[PDB]
Amino acid sequence: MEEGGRDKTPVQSQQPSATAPSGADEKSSGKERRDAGEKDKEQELSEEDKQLQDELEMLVERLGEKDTSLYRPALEELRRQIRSSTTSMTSVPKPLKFLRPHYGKLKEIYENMAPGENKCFAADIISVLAMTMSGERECLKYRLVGSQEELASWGHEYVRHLAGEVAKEWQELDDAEKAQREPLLTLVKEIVPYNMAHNAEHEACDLLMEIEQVDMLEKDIDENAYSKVCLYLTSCVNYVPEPENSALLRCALGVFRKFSRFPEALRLALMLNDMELVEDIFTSCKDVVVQKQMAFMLGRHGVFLELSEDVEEYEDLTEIMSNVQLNSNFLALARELDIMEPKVPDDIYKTHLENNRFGGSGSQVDSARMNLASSFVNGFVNAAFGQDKLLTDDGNKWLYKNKDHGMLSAAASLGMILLWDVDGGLTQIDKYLYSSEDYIKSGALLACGIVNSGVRNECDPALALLSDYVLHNSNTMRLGSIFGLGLAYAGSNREDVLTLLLPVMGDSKSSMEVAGVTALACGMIAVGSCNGDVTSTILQTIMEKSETELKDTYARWLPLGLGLNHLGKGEAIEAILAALEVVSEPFRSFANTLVDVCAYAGSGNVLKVQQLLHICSEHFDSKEKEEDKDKKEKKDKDKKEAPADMGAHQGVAVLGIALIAMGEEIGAEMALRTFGHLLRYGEPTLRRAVPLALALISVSNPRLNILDTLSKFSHDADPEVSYNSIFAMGMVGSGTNNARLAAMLRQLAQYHAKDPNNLFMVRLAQGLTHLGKGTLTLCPYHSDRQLMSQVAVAGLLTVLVSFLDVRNIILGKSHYVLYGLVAAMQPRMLVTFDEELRPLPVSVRVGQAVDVVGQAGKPKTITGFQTHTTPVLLAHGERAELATEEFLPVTPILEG
Amino acid sequence: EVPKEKEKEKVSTAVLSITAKAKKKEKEKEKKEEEKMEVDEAEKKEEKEKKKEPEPNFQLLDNPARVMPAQLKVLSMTETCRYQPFKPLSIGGIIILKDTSEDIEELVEPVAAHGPKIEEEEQEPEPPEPFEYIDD
Amino acid sequence: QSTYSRQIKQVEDDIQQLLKKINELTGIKESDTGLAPPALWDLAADKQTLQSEQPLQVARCTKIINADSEDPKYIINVKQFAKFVVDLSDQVAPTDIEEGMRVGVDRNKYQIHIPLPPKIDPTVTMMQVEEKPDVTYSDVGGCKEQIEKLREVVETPLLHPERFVNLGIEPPKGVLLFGPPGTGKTLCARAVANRTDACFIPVIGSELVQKYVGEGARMVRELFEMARTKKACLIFFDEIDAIGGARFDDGAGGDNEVQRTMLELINQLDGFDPRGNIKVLMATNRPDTLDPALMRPGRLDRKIEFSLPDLEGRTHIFKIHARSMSVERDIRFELLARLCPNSTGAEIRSVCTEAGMFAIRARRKIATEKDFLEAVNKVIKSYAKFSATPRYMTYN
Repeated sequence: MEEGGRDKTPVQSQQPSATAPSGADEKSSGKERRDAGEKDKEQELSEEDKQLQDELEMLVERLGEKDTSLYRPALEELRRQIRSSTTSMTSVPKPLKFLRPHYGKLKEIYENMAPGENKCFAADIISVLAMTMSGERECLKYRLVGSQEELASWGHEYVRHLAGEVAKEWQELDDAEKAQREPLLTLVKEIVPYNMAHNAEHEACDLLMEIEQVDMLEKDIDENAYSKVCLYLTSCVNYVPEPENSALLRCALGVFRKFSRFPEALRLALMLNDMELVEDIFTSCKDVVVQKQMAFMLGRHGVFLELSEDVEEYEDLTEIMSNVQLNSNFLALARELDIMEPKVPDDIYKTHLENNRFGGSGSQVDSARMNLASSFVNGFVNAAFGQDKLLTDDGNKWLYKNKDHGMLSAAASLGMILLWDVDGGLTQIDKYLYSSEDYIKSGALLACGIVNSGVRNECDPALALLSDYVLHNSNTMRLGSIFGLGLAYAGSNREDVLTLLLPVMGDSKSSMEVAGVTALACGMIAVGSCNGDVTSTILQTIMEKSETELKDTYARWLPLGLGLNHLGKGEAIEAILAALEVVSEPFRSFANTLVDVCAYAGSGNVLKVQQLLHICSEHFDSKEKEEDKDKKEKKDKDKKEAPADMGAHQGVAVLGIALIAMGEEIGAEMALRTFGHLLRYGEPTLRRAVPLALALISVSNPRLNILDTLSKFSHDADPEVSYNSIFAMGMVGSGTNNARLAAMLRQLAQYHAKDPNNLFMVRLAQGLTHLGKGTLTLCPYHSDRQLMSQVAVAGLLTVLVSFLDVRNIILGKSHYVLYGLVAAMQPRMLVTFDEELRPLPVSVRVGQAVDVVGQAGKPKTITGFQTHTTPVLLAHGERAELATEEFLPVTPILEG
Repeated sequence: EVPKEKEKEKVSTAVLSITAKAKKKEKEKEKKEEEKMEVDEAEKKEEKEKKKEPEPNFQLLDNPARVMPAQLKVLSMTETCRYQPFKPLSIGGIIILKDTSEDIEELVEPVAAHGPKIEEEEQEPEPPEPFEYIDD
Repeated sequence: QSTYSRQIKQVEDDIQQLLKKINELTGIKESDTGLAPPALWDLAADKQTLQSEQPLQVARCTKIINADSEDPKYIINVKQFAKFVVDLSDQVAPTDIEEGMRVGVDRNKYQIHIPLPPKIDPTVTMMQVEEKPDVTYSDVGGCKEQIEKLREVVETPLLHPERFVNLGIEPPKGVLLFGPPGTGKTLCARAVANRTDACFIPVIGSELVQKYVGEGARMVRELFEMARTKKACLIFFDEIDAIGGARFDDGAGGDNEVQRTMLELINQLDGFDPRGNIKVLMATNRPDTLDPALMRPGRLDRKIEFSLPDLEGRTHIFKIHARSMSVERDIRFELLARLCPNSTGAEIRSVCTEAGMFAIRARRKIATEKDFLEAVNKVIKSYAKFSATPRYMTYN
C-alpha cells in the first residue's frame, strides 16, 4: 500500500507505489501538478529526474505484478496529475521520456475494458501523447518484447499502445506506417486485426511480408492473425454504415492480394463485384514478392478457389480478364496457361468418372410421360456429373421418343450434365440439332454454350458458337442462345457479348414459360463487374410486371434481372435511368430497393435497413408479392457478415420463413418449399438434421412437391458410410405412389437423395467461408413456389450446377492431381482466429485425402510440419485445397 | 356528444400511433454510427373536454339557486342563462332601470315573463316579432 | 462499455413488452405453432372435432354383436370400466378396427369415429426404443470372422429376400448370441441393424417383467403382435440372464413372473398362428438358465458363439481402436496384442484408456509406448481376477 514509493530508489518499493495514489502520494502527486508550475524549472529537474528513473523501472515492474482490479483505478487517478503540466509544459527535453511510463497508466484501462466504446475513447487521449513523444512509443514496445521484469500482462496490453494510433488527432506521418506492427501481429491474433483493419496500416505489411512469413512458418502462428482481419472487415458492415464502409473493404483487398494469402482477398473482391479488382490480383502479388513462392501461383488459384455459381472457375469474369494477365505473371507461359485453362480441371473430372460409377438406378424407360420424367432423373442422381456419359450418348432412346414440352426440357438440361467435358460432350449436341422437332433443336443451343466452356482463354470459346444462334426467330431458340450466353460466361464486360443482347430481348410475355428466363440471363452477364448495361432488359422489366404477373414463375425472374443488371458502378447506367424514371409505377417500387443495393456495388448495411422496412409478406393480389418471399429469406445477408456471425443469422432466417407462413395461409405452403432453397443457398450451421426432420413429416402430410425441393439439399454426404442414411430416405420415396402426377414428384426425390459414391453435394460459398453469392439457384427456386410440377417446370429444376471441381487435394505447386495427400486427424478445435476453423496437426496417420465431398474433412488436416512450411490455403475440402507456401518455387511435401 | 363525430377523432389518433411506432421500433441505428436508438416507442393519446366554468358562481345544495354579484346582461327570448327556480334576485337582477323596461311594479320579478312599463324611458329599440302568432 | 450496457438493459426490457408475442410465436403454452406444418395438421383435425370424434375417450372392442338398434353394433368397454353399446361411423373412415384392439369412441355420442393405431396397448414399450441409429465400425472392434458370421444371418435376408425365395429355402429368423460379456453383443447388434437398414427394436429383459402376474403377458403379447404388423421388424431381446430362467415355483412368488414373459413369447411364436414378419435376436450370457422350448430352432435357427476372440483378432481390436484415437502410429499395434492375450474387447479399450490416464498426469496430449507397455502388464495381472469370463464361459 505505502504512500508514494516512486520517490524511493529501491525497485521493491515500486510495487506499493502503484497502489498508492488511491490514498495519494506524498511527494509524487504534487511534483507533477502543483510544484511543476509553482516552482522554477531548473530546481524541479532534480526532483523529477530521481522520479523519472523509478517511473520507467516501474513500468516493466507493474506489468510483472498480476493485479488488474487493484492496479487499474489507482494508476488512473495519478494519470490526471501528469496531464496537467507534466505533458510537455515542464521543459522541452524532459517530458518526452516522462510520457513513456505515462502511456502505461492508460494501457491497463485500454486493455481490461475490451468494448468498442472504451477503444475509441482511449484512442483520442493516447494519440495526442504519441505525437508529443515523437517515436518514444516504438522503443517502448521493443523493451516489452524483451521483458526486463515482465512475464505476463504485457502481451495484451502493449497492443493497446498501437490501438491508440487509429484516431490521428495530430499524427500525420509520426507513426502511422510501421511501428513494430509485425511482432505485435505475430503474438496476438485478437486486438491487432481490429486496429489493422481501420488504420490502413495494413499497407506497410506488404513490404514486411517476406520477413513476416518467417515467423509465420513454424516459430509462431502469424497465419492465424492474418486470417482474423478479414473476419472483422465483413462484420464492420453493420458496425459503421456502408458508405463509410466501402472504402474500408477496398483498402483491405489491395493489401490482402499483394500479401501472399489469397483466400481473404477473394471474399472482399466477390462482395464488391467490379471489373478493376480481378486483373490486379495476378500482377500485385508478383511484383512485391521477388521470390516466386506460392505468390505467382495464387493469382491463378484465387480464380479457381472462388465459388460464385455455375461453370468451372465460377464467376469467369475474372477468367476472361486473365488472358493477358497470365502473360505478365509468367512462371512459364505454356504451363501456366494449360493449367489455368479449364482443360486441366476438366481433365481430372474425366479420370474420376471410372471409380465413381453410378450409385442410383437409371431409367430412360421409353414412351409416355414416364419418358419425360426419366430424362430429368438422369441429371438428378449425380446432381451434376458423374458416369452418366454412357446413357446420355444414345440419342435415340430418351430424347427423340419424348413428346411435346418434354423434348425441350430434356434437351435443355443435357448441357448441364455434360459440363466438365472439353469435347465428346459436344458431339452429342451437334447430332440432336439435326434430328426431330424444333424443341430438341432449341434446347440444344443452350446445351452447346455450357459444353464449349470447358475450354476458353481464347481456346475455342462459348461466344463464337452462340453469336450466330442469337438471330433465331423462334422464342425457344432465342431463349436458348441468351440463357446459354449468361450461363456460360456468368459475368462479361467484353463488347461483343453485351452488343448481342442489345436488340433481342423483345419479349415481355410469351406462352412459353422459359421465355421469362431471358431477363435473368441479361442480369447474369452484368454480375462480377461494372456497368455497361444492355438497354433491353431494363426497358422490358417494368413493362412485363404490369402486363402479366399471373404466372408466378414468369414474374419472379424479370425484377431480379433488373437489379442484377444495375449492379456495379459507371455513368452508362445514368443515361438509361432517366428513361426508366419517367414512368413510375407501385410495381417499380420494390425493384427500386433492390437497385439501391446493386448500385452501391454490394451493400449489407443499406440492405439491412431495407429488409426491416420491407416488402416482405405483402400483397394486394400478387402485385407486391413478386419480391416479398425472396427478401425474407435474407440469405445474401447471412453469408455476407462473418462465418462466425452467420451461425446466428441462419437461425434467424429459419425463424423468418416460419413468420411469413403464420401471416399468410397461402404463404405456409410456399414457406415449406422455400426451406430447401434457402438451405441450399445459405451453407447453414444447421445442415444435416433439419431438411430430413421436415422431410418425414411431409410424407404423412399432403403435397408431394414439398419432398421434391427438400431432397436437393438433404442428400448431404455422399457414400462412405452415408449409404445407410441415403438408402433409408430413398425407401420412403419409393414406397409412396397413388397417381402419375404424384409419382413424378416422388420419383425425382428418390433419385436425387441418392448419390454415386465419392461425388459431392452443393456449395455456393468458396469453402473457406460461408460468403458466396449465386444467381443460378434463383431459377429452380422461382418455379417451385407453385403446387405440383409440370413437364415444363421440371426442366428448370434439373440443374443444380455450382458444384465442386473434383480437386479438393493438392492443387500444389508442381502437382495438380486427383491423387491424394498425407493428412492427419484431430478431433480438436482450439482456434477462432481461422477463416472457417482449421486445427493444428499432432501428425498421427489416417487414410489419404480430405473428403472430395462438399461437407466433411474439415477437422481432418494437412501435415506440413514434417515439411517445415505453413499453409496459405486452409484445409477443409468443402471446396478448399491443401497447398502450402514456401520461399522455394515448389512445395517439397510428401505423397501418400 | 354524437357517437359519429367522436369516432372520427379516435380513428385518427390510433392510425398515427400505430404507423409511426411500427417503423420507429424496427429500425437499427444503435449499433450503427448513426445512433438514434434501435428502439423508439410511439404513443399519442387524445383528451375530451370537461364541464366549463367561466367566471365563479356560488353553488349550494343540488342548486335551486346559483349566483355571482358581478353582472352581465342577457337578451329576452334568449334565456341562455338557464335559471334554477326560485331566483328572483337574478332575474331583472335587482330591478332594471338601465333598460327600456323600467319597473313600476317593484321586485315582483317572476323567473318567467316580466315585462313592466316600456314607456317610462327608452335606452334601446324593441322589434315586435309576430312569430308566436305564427306558431299558434 | 456504455454502448453494451445500454443494449443489455434495452433487449431484456423489450422481451417484457414482447411477452404477448413470446407465448403465441415461440410456444411454451398458448399456441405452440410456427404454422408451416401445424397449419396442415390442425386443419385435418378440425373436421373431426366438429362431428363426433373429440373428446375421444380410449376404449376397446370387447365383442361384435348385432343386437339393439342397427345391424352394425359393437360393445366397447371404456377405460373407466363401463360398457357401452355404440354405433359405427362412416363419417370419417375407420381404418384400424380389430376385435380386442383399442378403438376410439366419443363422450358426447358414443360411436366409433376412428380406431386407435395397431396394438398401442403398451405406450410404455414404444417410447424407449431407438430406431436404427448409425454406429461406426471404428468402435465396433476388430475385423474378425466372428463379426462376419452374424451378418449372413441377420442382414442378408432382410436386405435381399430375393435370393431365398428363388432357391426355395426359408429365410433366417434366428440367431443366438451367447458368450461372456464385453465381447460387444449389444455393440454389433446395433451396427448391423443400421447396415441392413430395417427397423431396430431393442427391449430390455427386465422391462418385460412387471409387478403383477399376467401384466408381463400383456406387454410381450402386444409387442410381438405390433412387430408383425409393421414392415420389417427385428426385436433384439437384450440381456436375459435370470430374467429368462427355467420354469419352477417356490410358493412365495416363485419363478412365476419371469416365466410369464417367456411363455407369452412361446405362445404367439409357435402358436396356432406362426411367427409373423418378426425376426429375433437373443442375447444371453447363460444358455444354462434357458427353457428347452427357446433353445430348439424356429426362433434360434443357427447358434453362433460371439465370445472372447482369437490371438489375431486381438490385434485387430487395437487397430480399430487407434483410428478413433489421435495417438501415435509409431506404437506397434501387435506389441500390445501379444503383451495382453486372453483379453475381451472391453479390456483392450481400458488399455487405451489407462495409457491416457498416465498421459494426462504427465501433461501430454498424446499417449506414449511407455504408458502402453505399463497398461498391458497391469491388465494381464490385476484385471484377470475381477473379469466376468470364467463363470459366464462355463455356462456358455
